[PDB]
Amino acid sequence: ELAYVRDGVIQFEVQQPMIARDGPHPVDQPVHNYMVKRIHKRSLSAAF
Amino acid sequence: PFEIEVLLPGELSPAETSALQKCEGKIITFSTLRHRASLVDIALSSYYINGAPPDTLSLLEAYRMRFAAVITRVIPGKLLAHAIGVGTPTPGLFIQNTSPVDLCNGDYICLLPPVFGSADSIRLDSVGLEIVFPLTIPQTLMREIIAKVVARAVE
Amino acid sequence: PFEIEVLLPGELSPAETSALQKCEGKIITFSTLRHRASLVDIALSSYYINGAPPDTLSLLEAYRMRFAAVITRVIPGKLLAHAIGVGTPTPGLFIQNTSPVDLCNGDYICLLPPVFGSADSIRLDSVGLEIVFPLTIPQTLMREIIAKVVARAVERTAAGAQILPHEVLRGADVICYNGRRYELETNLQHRDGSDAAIRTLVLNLMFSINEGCLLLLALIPTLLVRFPIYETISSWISTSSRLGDTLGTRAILRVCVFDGPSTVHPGDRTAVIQV
Repeated sequence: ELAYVRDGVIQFEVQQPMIARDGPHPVDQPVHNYMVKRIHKRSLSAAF
Repeated sequence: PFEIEVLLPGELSPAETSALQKCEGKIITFSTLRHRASLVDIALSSYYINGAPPDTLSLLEAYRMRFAAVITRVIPGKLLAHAIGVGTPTPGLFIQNTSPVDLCNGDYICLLPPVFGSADSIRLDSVGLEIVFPLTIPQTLMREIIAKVVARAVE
Repeated sequence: PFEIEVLLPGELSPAETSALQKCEGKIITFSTLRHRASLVDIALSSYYINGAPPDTLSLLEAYRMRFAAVITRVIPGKLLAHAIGVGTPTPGLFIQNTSPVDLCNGDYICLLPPVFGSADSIRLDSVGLEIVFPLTIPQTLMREIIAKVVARAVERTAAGAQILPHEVLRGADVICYNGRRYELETNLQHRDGSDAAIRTLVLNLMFSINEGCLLLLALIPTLLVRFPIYETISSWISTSSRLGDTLGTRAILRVCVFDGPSTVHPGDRTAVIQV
């Protein structure tokens, strides 16, 4: 039923680590990431 | 309660650590407020205007520009200190009298560089810097002194 | 939370202890802070200096050095209060309006000695002391009040000093706030406090200004197209700094009204927040 799609969606989530050093500088904090991707549509044709 | 942390350099001599521990309720200053800081800003070297130790009138302006903080209990490794300028709740705050003049109840405190005899201060040979602590007098003493230094200035 | 108790005296006459209950949301001032205190510190007897009753300068000065506190409730044999000092989290703090000018929300509270009219206060003849309460108005009006009363006093000396009075004028000085004209001091006569408490006030203020815009005229003669000359400078600076420190403006409270009437009239009580 690919005729009725109109820009469906896909997404995924990641997170990266951190390391403590404790020097004369600010402190670290854990950070996460969120992204969303879209879809593209293309046709195909042939005659007879 | 906002407190700032002062990093003590390692390899410090026990004699200097003992002398540093005696400075318990003195006032220090900071150029930029932050939780973690070093010792080079507390040193007199950070007061340098052009390339040299600062002048009195220059210190009068450095005291206004820079933030202020009060020292609290010191551990062998760290030097905790609390800020006074910005609005923050701080219970049980005690300061050490540094002026040769006595204070009494209901007295406003000001801040001025040492204009009396050579100011006592901690000296750090291994680190190579020397920190100096500001002097605190009441308000009336502040106005009388200021009027006299400017009179001598225009003279 | 820190609270102060003012020990009520014995053998109090009923009319006296009753009128003490009428003033519940009134602020008092304590020389030194303690959980227990007598009455003499609250009375004017502890307030006068050099034996003579205090003047406005001593009033303004002592208001700074001395600490303030607010009365909360009254017991037939006990009187307590709450402090506005170190860090006391006083809950449900309410105060009474002692000034003829109304207050609104978001107005800051500052103190003044009574200058407009006679000071209304309780008087205990049985014990021999009386308790005067300071006047409170918003900050945006204070500077205008002090400037007007001194201007009113200096214009009186000028009329008396000049051989001919320069009477021609605009009418009567009137302060306005929230669309209400106060119209202080209708008559010329009845010099109640003309030179009674503000006597030494106009003296120091007129001399510094005289010394002020004269020292400039006597240092650079190019503004308009034996002698120390420095000790005068140090003296003027010391005086002008001290006088400016005394006549200061510092807010002590903020009127924060929740589910209540915004505007309050003289006599009404309202809840305030510690600034």
